Amino acid sequence: KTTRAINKKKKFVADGVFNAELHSFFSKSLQDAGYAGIEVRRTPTKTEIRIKATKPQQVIGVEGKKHKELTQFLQKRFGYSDDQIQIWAEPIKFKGLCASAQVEAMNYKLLKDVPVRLAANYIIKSVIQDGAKGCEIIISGKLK
Amino acid sequence: FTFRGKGLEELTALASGSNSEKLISDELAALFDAKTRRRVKRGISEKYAKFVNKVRRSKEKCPAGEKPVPVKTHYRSMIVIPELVGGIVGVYNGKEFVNVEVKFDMIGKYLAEFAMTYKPTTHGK
Amino acid sequence: VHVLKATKIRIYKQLLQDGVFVLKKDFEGHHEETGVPNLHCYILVRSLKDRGFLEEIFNWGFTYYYLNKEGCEYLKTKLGISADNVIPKTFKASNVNFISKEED
Amino acid sequence: KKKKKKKSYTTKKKTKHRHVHTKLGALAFYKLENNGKVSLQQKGCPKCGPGIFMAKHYDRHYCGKCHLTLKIDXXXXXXXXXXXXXXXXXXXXXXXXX
Amino acid sequence: NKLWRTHPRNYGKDSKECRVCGARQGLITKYEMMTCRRCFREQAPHIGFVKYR
Amino acid sequence: VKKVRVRITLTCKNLKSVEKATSEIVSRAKKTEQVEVKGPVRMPTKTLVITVRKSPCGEGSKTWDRFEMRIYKRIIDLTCNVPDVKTITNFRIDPGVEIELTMTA
Amino acid sequence: DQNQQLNEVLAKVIKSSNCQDAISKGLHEVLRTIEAKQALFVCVAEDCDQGNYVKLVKALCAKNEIKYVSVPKRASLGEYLGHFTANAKGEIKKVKGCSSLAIRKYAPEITEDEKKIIEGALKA
RNA sequence: GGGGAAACUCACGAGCGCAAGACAGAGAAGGGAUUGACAGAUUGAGAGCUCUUUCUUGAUUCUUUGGGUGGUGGUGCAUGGCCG
Ligand SMILES: [Mg+2]
Ligand SMILES: [Mg+2]
Ligand SMILES: [Mg+2]
Ligand SMILES: [Mg+2]
Ligand SMILES: [Mg+2]
Ligand SMILES: [Zn+2]
Ligand SMILES: [Zn+2]
Repeated sequence: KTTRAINKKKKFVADGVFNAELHSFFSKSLQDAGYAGIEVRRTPTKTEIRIKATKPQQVIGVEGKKHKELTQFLQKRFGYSDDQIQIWAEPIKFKGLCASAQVEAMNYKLLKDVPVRLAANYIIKSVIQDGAKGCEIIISGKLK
Repeated sequence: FTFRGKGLEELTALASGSNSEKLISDELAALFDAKTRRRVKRGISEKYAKFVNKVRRSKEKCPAGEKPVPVKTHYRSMIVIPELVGGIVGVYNGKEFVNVEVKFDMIGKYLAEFAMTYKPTTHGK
Repeated sequence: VHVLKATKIRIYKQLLQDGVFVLKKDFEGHHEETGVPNLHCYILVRSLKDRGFLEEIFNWGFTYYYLNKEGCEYLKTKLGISADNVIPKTFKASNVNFISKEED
Repeated sequence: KKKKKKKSYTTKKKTKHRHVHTKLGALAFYKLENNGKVSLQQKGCPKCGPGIFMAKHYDRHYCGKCHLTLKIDXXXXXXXXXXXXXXXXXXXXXXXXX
Repeated sequence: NKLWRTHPRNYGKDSKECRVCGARQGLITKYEMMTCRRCFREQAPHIGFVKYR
Repeated sequence: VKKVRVRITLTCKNLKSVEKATSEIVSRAKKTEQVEVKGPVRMPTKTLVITVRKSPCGEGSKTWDRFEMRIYKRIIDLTCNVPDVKTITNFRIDPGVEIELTMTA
Repeated sequence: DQNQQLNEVLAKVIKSSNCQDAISKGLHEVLRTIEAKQALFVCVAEDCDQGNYVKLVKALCAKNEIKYVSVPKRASLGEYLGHFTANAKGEIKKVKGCSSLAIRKYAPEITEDEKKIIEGALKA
């Protein structure tokens, strides 16, 4: 009998907010490999986070750095070293079909001084190539 | 030929009665409006008690040369107690301290009711 | 604000063991896992990040720090003859690499 | 577009200083008697006194730790006029240096 | 020596915060999720709030 | 025959997924011999409404966002033994789908 | 030689108990500890140019049942603890000469054979 | 401007205290860097806040010369994001 009973309303809203918490947590730290989303299956036994990325290799980390950093980091807010809160990194099959990823690719190119048009072309071509059915890019700012 | 509300003395005996414990003996209670009774019967502060004594010394030590030592306070929330009559307390409003001579009539009323908190409006344009 | 010596010790340790420390943007409360005055945890963790032994991340209501390589060197230097056989969790094991391939 | 800020400080409020705690050289609270035995100088707090000396005010006994305050009645009038006399030796010598 | 956080931040505008932005103004949406309008609108799809009004 | 009346509760944020569990839980339970199932009952769909003034700064006309989160609760009853249930719960049910169980005799 | 193992084990312990809170630093600190009978061991810098210093010290040590050893210069003490005028690099220059050290407790990572070396130089 | 302000919020006004001035160069420091504090005296206030007073405490630091944090402070005509 899990501690306190909660309005399926109240507990569900809590569920969503927690998920949106994880999203800011991951995206903000996993700002290297194509981050995408999170299939979270919560059990009063084991909270299972499944991070989907373009470069899963980056999530696991070096020696197993990030993997533990994140798993532990979660343990710090809602801990349970009982391997309860365990993380898994999924591979994003078609890189070029994930926008969350392409933006990062574009974010990288722009900070490496690759001109705008040339830039966008590469991502857009690469996106259509991967099977996109239509692609568009917007870049508002103090353009030169 | 003028007199005072309920007898300034009966109250000094009413307030400092057999059990002159809490600043406002349950006696004075029967006298105040619901709002005031509410507060005291609820949870009045102790600071309001050391402020009390500060007026005390001001009322006696001063010679009949009617020159009271102004007592300064921010406790605008204090409700004048019987023994608080006669002393001139300086009450803060927003800018400075206000000196007010406590008359018998201003009892049961909030000490703040005299420290004007804003200068109403004059006009022209 | 003084930071007790034992406070300092207790802290640097709770870190070196895990290699990770976490703190909320609150200043009155007490750090969750350690029960330490947060103000103390702030004073202590910042000198680290500042010199360069700590990495920081912030989301919603919390600051996340992961220890740095050059950091274990620092802590062990401060903890004394006790910190030498210490392997922050985040630093060694690699048991079974598991980058899951979607459902069957 | 909002009002500007500024800062005009009264010459009156001036400023105010903060305390400056002070140790005076080292502190030899003990005496050597018969160079075989050692002696005590101040008083020692009863509670936490296995090494803590109480501060002797001009009439009150204070403990840097337990804050315990003590004073003898008969010794108050005796020490009050003795401390006030030593307060004048200090009050006159302090006005001489300025 | 400090003595702040004295005043009773016990009920009302000051005893509330937005899990995220942290503000206290924006309708701190009490319905279980402490969030201001602006912030919620951002998280809506992640918390799980469709539109189709 | 140690019969235990089992209560299967399923609450979910979206209909797509909760209907699969329901549909298949029964599909699977009917097919067992030690099984007696009370039809999958659909409780009233609870809707959490959040109306929000769009723009962050209060300028421009009145714009309101009507956000909704629907929660479907389905309830299924079972006549079985304790092993029978764990036998039928062996699905591959989507995320965010809470399943609670009550056992009585 | 100045019994390398005596001075060496000393600094390894003065720094061992200092890495833990259980160490006493100062004249006021030690005199205070000595009395409480909270010092399982007290040291004294001999080349101390202060009146009655070393004296009043050894004085209390016995008067409260304390084991005690003296080290040549006060300077060598500064190091055992960690009191020099360091530098964000490690490059030191000059060091501070104590005169009063007192160990409240021995860190639990000290050897039985090293513990005996220490009691191998106790005095007044 | 989710703007229904008793405080709070709060930016505004009067008055008061905390530093959470890290990190570096140099000077200081266990023969003390520095916190705390009865008691009167001051305050709006049992704010050591301040003065008189003297005892605790342990280098968590002082000092300057740099240099940060934080800021509902300024430019929406420098800008993202969002919205009309
Ligand atoms: Mg734009
Ligand atoms: Mg208005
Ligand atoms: Mg204010
Ligand atoms: Mg800034
Ligand atoms: Mg800001
Ligand atoms: Zn004491
Ligand atoms: Zn927000």
